[PDB]
Amino acid sequence: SLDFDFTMAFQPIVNCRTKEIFGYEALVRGLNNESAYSVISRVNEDNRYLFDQMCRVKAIALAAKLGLTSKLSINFLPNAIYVPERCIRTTLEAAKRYQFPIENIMFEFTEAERVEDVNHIKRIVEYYKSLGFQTAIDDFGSGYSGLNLLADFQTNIVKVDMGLIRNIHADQVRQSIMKNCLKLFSDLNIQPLAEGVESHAEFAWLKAAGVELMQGYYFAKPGFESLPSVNPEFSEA
Amino acid sequence: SLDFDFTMAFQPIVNCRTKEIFGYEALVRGLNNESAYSVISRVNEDNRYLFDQMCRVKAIALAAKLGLTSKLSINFLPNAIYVPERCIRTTLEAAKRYQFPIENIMFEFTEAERVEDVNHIKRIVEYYKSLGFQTAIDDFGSGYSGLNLLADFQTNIVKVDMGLIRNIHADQVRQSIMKNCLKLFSDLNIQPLAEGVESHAEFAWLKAAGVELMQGYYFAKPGFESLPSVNPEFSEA
Ligand SMILES: O=c1nc[nH]c2c1ncn2[C@@H]1O[C@H]2COP(=O)(O)O[C@@H]3[C@H](O)[C@H](n4cnc5c(=O)nc[nH]c54)O[C@@H]3COP(=O)(O)O[C@@H]2[C@@H]1O
Ligand SMILES: O=c1nc[nH]c2c1ncn2[C@@H]1O[C@H]2COP(=O)(O)O[C@@H]3[C@H](O)[C@H](n4cnc5c(=O)nc[nH]c54)O[C@@H]3COP(=O)(O)O[C@@H]2[C@@H]1O
Ligand SMILES: [Ca+2]
Ligand SMILES: [Ca+2]
Ligand SMILES: [Ca+2]
Ligand SMILES: [Ca+2]
Repeated sequence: SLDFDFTMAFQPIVNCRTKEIFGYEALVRGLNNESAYSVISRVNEDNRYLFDQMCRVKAIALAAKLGLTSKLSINFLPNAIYVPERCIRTTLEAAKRYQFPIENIMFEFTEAERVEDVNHIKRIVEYYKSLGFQTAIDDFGSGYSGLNLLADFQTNIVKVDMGLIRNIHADQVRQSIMKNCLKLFSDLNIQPLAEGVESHAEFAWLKAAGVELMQGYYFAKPGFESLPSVNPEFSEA
Repeated sequence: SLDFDFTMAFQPIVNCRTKEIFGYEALVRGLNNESAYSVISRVNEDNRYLFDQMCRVKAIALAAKLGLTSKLSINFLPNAIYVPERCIRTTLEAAKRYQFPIENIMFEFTEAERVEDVNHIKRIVEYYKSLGFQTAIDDFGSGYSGLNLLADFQTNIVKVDMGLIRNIHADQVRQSIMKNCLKLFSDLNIQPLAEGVESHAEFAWLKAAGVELMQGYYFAKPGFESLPSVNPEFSEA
């Protein structure tokens, strides 16, 4: 091992149908709640492996210590894809010691560099799948993560990038994109998740369109080393 | 200025509904028909502007020389910096001197790098549209160019990346992507173009799916300094 230290924040994912917590996304934070990028910008090429392992262990240990009983979603470091199909060992043992079933752990994948890897990320997604992990395509529709990923493999979940959601209630173009992507997701039996929801107007539009899993400041900011509670305003029913 | 020289190849775009030629895409070649990548890899940052200009004029002058009477589609260099809206003068002047109507010239845009200065490509696209040029999103559904582009601006055409077309007659995931993307394109009144069509089987499925404009080796490989004719096999089927 370790060169610098950091901890985790947690942001709830809500099932807007049932009003229950689907899970929490783990997000790296500095020890004084500094930004994730501030932490990751300290990550270089010799850091990729060890930082990735600390990330998984810190999130799992803190989720366990906090008593999380729903799912834990961890960001997969995108350039940690050096084909080491046994470096998942550190993860499985971390889950064992913390009595956290692998099936309650979801890994979020993003393409970060255009170099039509697919098979490279696909080998990982299907391998993680074979171990019992849940998987998600993250930032779908943010330029990098796109249809090319969905053509060669399908995850349990697709997190729609928040740029596509912003002000969707007033944006007929964004409205058409989402409707046809939801029909696509349903055709591929993939569960959608609307990310970055900021206002009642977005949430209300996303919910009528059929999105159940949602995430964003409207429900709760991330909580430093905590499991935030959810705004009761949406859950009025 | 320039340091090296090059010329153009041309590949027909067919409208399978009208069975007519839509136009040709210009594709860079070495002076002895070397590959586009071999030529383009010679471009650095002090080359970008002048090479981008040389490309446009050579395509317009040679299409004129060859007697091209349909549309001319020119690849917009993805790293064509923050060029002001007055470097378009060279383009307009070449079109005029060669009596090539501006409305018969289409520019193809790809995202490449930096995912969030999509407001910049929007300014360029809307500026070119205002002058009368046709515009297209190239490589749609591959690594870089995706839904984020369609969310903030709409071009005349979207060229669906050939990775999504390959084997589409037998690939239910790809069939699902295209089906839902065609309905999206139609909602945005965007004309789709299926790129890289290689077999009768692919062409037949895309055509039954409603695609009119297509491009690929099935119809004709690019012609060095020439305008290829198109395989009569599609004009029957
Ligand atoms: O309503 C909202 N309106 C606006 N913004 C909202 C709303 N709701 C949430 N957000 C925000 O969405 C981001 C998290 O989602 P994302 O994964 O797409 O972004 C990246 C990526 O994950 C990476 N990263 C982070 N941690 C790790 C890690 O442990 N291992 C590997 N990579 C890691 O750096 C993240 C950006 O840093 P963050 O600031 O920490 O988080 C933001 C913030 O919470
Ligand atoms: O059925 C098929 N099966 C298989 N392959 C098929 C089929 N049909 C077509 N092809 C191929 O598809 C590509 C053309 O389209 P694309 O734009 O996506 O490709 C890039 C890019 O645009 C850029 N480039 C090229 N010229 C310029 C330029 O003037 N200014 C700026 N950038 C320029 O380098 C191009 C690659 O060079 P190429 O090898 O010549 O072209 C290929 C080839 O012909
Ligand atoms: Ca994420
Ligand atoms: Ca995300
Ligand atoms: Ca092109
Ligand atoms: Ca292309």
